[PDB]
Amino acid sequence: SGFRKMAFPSGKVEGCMVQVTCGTTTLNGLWLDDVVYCPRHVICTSEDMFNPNYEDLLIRKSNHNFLVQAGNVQLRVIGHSMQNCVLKLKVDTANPKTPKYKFVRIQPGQTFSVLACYNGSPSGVYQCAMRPNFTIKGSFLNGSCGSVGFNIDYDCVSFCYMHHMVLPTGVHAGTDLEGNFYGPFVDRQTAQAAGTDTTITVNVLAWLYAAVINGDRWFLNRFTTTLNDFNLVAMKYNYEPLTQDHVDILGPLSAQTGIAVLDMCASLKELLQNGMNGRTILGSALLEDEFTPFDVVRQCSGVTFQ
Amino acid sequence: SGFRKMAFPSGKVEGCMVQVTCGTTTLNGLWLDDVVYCPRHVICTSEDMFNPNYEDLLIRKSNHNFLVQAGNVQLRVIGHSMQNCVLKLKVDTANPKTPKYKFVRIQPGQTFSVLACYNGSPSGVYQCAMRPNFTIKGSFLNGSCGSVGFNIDYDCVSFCYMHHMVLPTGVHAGTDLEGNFYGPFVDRQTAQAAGTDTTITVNVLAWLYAAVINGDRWFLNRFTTTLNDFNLVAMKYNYEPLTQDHVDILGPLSAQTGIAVLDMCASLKELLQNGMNGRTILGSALLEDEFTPFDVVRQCSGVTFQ
Ligand SMILES: *C(=N)[C@H](C[C@@H]1CCNC1=O)NC(=O)[C@@H]1[C@@H]2[C@H](CN1C(=O)[C@@H](NC(=O)C(F)(F)F)C(C)(C)C)C2(C)C
Ligand SMILES: *C(=N)[C@H](C[C@@H]1CCNC1=O)NC(=O)[C@@H]1[C@@H]2[C@H](CN1C(=O)[C@@H](NC(=O)C(F)(F)F)C(C)(C)C)C2(C)C
Repeated sequence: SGFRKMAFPSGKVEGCMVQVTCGTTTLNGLWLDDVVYCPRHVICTSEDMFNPNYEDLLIRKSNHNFLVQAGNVQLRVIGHSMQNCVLKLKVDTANPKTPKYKFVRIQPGQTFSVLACYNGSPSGVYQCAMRPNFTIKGSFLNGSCGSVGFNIDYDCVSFCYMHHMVLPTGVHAGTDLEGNFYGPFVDRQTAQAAGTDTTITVNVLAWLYAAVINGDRWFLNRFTTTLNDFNLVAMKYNYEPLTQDHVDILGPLSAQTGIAVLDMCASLKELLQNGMNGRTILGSALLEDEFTPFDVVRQCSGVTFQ
Repeated sequence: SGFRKMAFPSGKVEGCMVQVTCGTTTLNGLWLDDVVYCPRHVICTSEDMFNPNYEDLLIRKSNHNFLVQAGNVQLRVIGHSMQNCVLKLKVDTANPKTPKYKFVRIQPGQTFSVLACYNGSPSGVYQCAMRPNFTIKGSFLNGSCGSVGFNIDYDCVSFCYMHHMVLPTGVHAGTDLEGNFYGPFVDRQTAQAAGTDTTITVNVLAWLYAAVINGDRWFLNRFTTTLNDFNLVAMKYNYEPLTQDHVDILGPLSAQTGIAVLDMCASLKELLQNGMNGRTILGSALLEDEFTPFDVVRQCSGVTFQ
């Protein structure tokens, strides 16, 4: 009963957040085993930010220059290295709260939870999607860098995002946990803009299945369509092309509801061409594209985590 | 930058969730110090549900009849009692992860985070409001009872909701942690319906301030209004009356933005009378009423928790 934007429980990630200070710059780090991962611009002064030479700035730091705090406890740094846009600080204490974890690089259209943090302390949790233009629509303030995005699978935390910056129009950009940016962005205070975004078609379809499961069925029409003819219509509305891989991922929801994917595609086609006529779907007056097929299955089936 | 529906970090509550089984009925419980709190209908069979005599059903239970599991560890029950609609099971082990906490009864219009759980294991977290008709718009499945709602203030978890049932139209009903229902509902499988709901005016105003803070300002008009004349208009649109207490609670946001509350009221008046004309505010095509003034301040100022 009901359908909500739902984040993963954040406790396993909360137990990994620390504060990292270098000079007067402070941000968040992620403490897993005996390594703290954080954005490399912790080593920048305000003026370094416009054209930083991170390798040069790091040459002039030693271990003791990094103040790492886990709650009230300072963690002694005993080694450091740079990997793309992330700093790795080896500390002399392994985090006893380290969960089973993976570093993953997610694909555009996939979702994750963000644990927004300031000064190593958690503020809140929310769900995001990696947009097709490789930005995310987050909520971040000064000092939020190093906050991470993640998914959970049973007991395993898959970390997929570390926060680095905000772009014009207010969308956000960051890296995977190997320090490689999503998209064509750099960690430098320089003129940068997101490309034009697109609507994540497979997710809109997932959310229409969630509507059917939850009893909101008014938009279901009596037609079908071919994949080619659907994509011709969707392209005009700045929807991303629907692939056979997308069709296959929708299979569980199609099987559960008894509505063929291409039938749902015909109903979406009508919504795009005619609008929703003042009506809502699952309480929204716009079509929602930040629920994946798995998000819908997980919420409508009550999948839990260890 | 950005504005999202944001839940509190759930870790402090995750460390309190357990599974409670009596006979063949299983639901979630909340383990604080040496007491487990859970919905009393854990003691009901399926047929007991329609007209249960909870006092009679509990007479025929003893401590050993309650199987309480915290992960892989069974907790021995050494005492039990009923308080309104909640069962309290004394166990022989105090929860070492008990946070500082309070039991509070919230008022209609206030928000909280829900940690949805199944079989004592967390599934996800989302933000809800206590509706003026004393229901909540949650997302719950079979076995979700005993999931709790809460707010956090620094290090203190204020528990305010325990989940018990779903009503027609799919809205949800439950109790405070003293077992007293919000609203005129009973924990019995009998014909019950929520009263007509109303829109939480002070929260819509809070969210318009959040829009201004985040740069979405198109709806700001050049007028003001009196409190009386605003409430005459709002009443027609099923908005709850705006009180002086509400005006006072909006004061921090008014001071931050330099927009007097009654000026924002004039802009809301225009939105109600004319609509949004295809435009969005903070990405939504409807006016949002499940952010409190404090929710907005907490998100736009980066308040963290210990
Ligand atoms: C990390 N704590 C912050 C997070 C920012 C701050 C406000 N909202 C956020 O998401 N990261 C930064 O301040 C980064 C950082 C230098 C400057 N910066 C920016 O986000 C700037 N953006 C850009 O320069 C642009 F447009 F290219 F993205 C700023 C103008 C300050 C918003 C570095 C190393 C990129
Ligand atoms: C607790 N695990 C469930 C949570 C429900 C289940 C599906 N979605 C939810 O939120 N609680 C119940 O099943 C409660 C419980 C008996 C029956 N019940 C209901 O929610 C029923 N609702 C009502 O009878 C009504 F309309 F009055 F609310 C049901 C028809 C099964 C949905 C008790 C003790 C009320």
